[PDB]
Amino acid sequence: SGAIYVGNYRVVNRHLATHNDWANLVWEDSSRDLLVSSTTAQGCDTIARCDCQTGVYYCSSRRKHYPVSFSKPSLIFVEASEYYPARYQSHLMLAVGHSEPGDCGGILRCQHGVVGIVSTGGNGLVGFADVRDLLWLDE
Ligand SMILES: COc1ccc(S(C)(=O)=O)cc1NC(=O)N1CCC[C@H](C(N)=O)C1
Ligand SMILES: [Zn+2]
Repeated sequence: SGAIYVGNYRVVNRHLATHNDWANLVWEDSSRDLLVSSTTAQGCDTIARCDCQTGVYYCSSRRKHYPVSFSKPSLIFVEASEYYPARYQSHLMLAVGHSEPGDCGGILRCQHGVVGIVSTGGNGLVGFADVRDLLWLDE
């Protein structure tokens, strides 16, 4: 679990969005596993606007932060789950690191701010949904 809070927006994994997120929907994209909902309270997370390929992510299944080197956002094949059929997920960045399904939502950050959130994983792999291209999150 986990979300990004910026301006009057809440960014979460689409597969973990609540009834309240859908009732206050701003934008969603199944191909990216992202959903954005509106908030009444102001948020203070900063979104990175950069091309960093290194950062630190929060891993809730270990209660720890780990440094990672990750690939540039791309279309990556993701096996079927209870949430989606087998498909290419877009804007996904992979790295070597520990992740379990419940780790989705953990923030990936570089020195410029929030890069994305955990969205996929594998055996010794962790995948992050990029949010740096969503320029409208800042206006
Ligand atoms: C952090 O997630 C995992 C971590 C580890 C593994 S495993 C035990 O196969 O190594 C599997 C996963 N599960 C995972 O990638 N997804 C399930 C939830 C929806 C995700 C999506 N964006 O399509 C896909
Ligand atoms: Zn950066």
